[PDB]
Amino acid sequence: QDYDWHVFSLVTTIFPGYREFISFVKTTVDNSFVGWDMQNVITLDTSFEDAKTQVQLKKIHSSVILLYCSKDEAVLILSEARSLGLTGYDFFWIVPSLVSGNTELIPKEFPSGLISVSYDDWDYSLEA
Amino acid sequence: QDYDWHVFSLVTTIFPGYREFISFVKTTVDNSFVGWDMQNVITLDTSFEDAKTQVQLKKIHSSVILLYCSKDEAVLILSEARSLGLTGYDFFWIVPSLVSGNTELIPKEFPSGLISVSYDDWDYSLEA
Repeated sequence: QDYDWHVFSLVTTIFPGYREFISFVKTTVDNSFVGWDMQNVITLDTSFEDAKTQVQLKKIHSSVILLYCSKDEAVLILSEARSLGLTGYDFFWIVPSLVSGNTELIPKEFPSGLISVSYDDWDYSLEA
Repeated sequence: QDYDWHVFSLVTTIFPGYREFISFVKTTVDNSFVGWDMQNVITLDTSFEDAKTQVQLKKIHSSVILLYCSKDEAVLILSEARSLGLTGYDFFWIVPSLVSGNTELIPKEFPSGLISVSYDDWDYSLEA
């Protein structure tokens, strides 16, 4: 909301905790007066099968995607979607802290520039 | 245009007459006022194994597809394209003669519903 991006479409794999995430994001959108244009949600029933996953990825007319999945699953999904043109100078992915794993293991399927919140690690030294 | 589809792509391959085919198509498109939407011109000519074919196949998103190939080239292209999903229930292929033979010798991998035009032999007999 702080950048005036009131439109998004999120895609979720079948990973523990998707129910709470989906329910919360559904409860917060309609209890807010910002006026979100929350578009279709996508749940990949079969992973990397392209039966319905491919058409599901194709039917994304928005620009901001709230992907939530595991690290390997996220890498695979980004690699698949890069060759579909869903990445560019205006294509904003945001992922939960789980995807933000190791601080020195950036894969080759990660586009240069993406936003993911995480717990403080650079500051708040262990002794403190 | 009689069915009012207008938007279409022009995926093809390397074969004699392809260049004049493309140029004539473009000139005929431009020299009228009905407003055809011209986009997604694909002229893959680098075998069928590299990433250029994959990205070219993924880029198209229209429902009207016009192909032009030579027999086995067309069948191989269609066998590759079916695995992407462009062969759903709302897509058309209007291949020009080429894969028509002189009988009902369609290849087994030709799915169904292929629109085509050809010379008449049943309303015109050799005796006439």
